[PDB]
Amino acid sequence: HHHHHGCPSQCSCSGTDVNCDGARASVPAAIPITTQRLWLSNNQLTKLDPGVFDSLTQLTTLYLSNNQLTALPAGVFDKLTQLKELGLDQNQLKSIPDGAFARLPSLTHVWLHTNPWDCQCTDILYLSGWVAQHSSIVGEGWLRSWTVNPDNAKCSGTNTPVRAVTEASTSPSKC
Repeated sequence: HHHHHGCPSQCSCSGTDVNCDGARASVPAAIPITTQRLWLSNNQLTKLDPGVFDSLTQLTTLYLSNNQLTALPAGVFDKLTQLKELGLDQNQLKSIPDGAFARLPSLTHVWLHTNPWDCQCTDILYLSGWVAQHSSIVGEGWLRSWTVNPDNAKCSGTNTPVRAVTEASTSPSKC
């Protein structure tokens, strides 16, 4: 269509890219269901509505980096089965809900660094096992600077890698 495109206010859209980075506290409504790449980085997010992404089944890239996310809701990524890139770095996450990445078989780039992962608490063990089993996709940087480095998901206060934590060192009382 001549000089006509199909976009959330304060975001910029082109093709199936939706750039909502840096608009500032909640995920905008009416992100098109055909969206393949979604930037939600550099906003004010401290939580997500459960189900917020459930209609965006064609997503291949999702950036949530550099928010202040304190927790993710269980199942929040369950519908994003075509996701290849998932950015969660530079947030305030202490653990990942059990099973959160289980339905994401196509991941090739995952960013988890610069979060205060709480490795003494029982709830770290899903993430510890996941990183240990998917080490070749956990990294840092972008394009020319992309480098895999699974030890950059680090335990707050000791800087030990999250993937080295096993059940016998954790305690429910530290949650």
